[PDB]
Amino acid sequence: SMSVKKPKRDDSKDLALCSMILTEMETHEDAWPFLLPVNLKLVPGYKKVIKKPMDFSTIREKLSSGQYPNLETFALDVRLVFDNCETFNEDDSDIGRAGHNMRKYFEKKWTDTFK
Repeated sequence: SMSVKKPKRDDSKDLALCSMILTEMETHEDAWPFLLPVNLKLVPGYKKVIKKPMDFSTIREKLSSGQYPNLETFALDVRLVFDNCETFNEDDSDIGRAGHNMRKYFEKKWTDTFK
């Protein structure tokens, strides 16, 4: 509250550390469905159904241009990528499996780096 603060957690390295994680996700072999924005002219249903499209290249551009105010807003956009994937893709498909694998990979790196 006013003039009552918990001790200052060091956040000076968060930007660098989120960038490293994002690099690791970009280079994973199962990243291919997520590297670029879904082409809304060429994929029927996507535009109407997925209210907030997100992909790794869009996260990279936001990160590089100071559009994440803190590490939680970064994790929210990564998780949105995988939540979108589950909304549009069956679990038993290559893309559906890719999303599960990438979410797992991310959540471990997130915990190991920050928690």
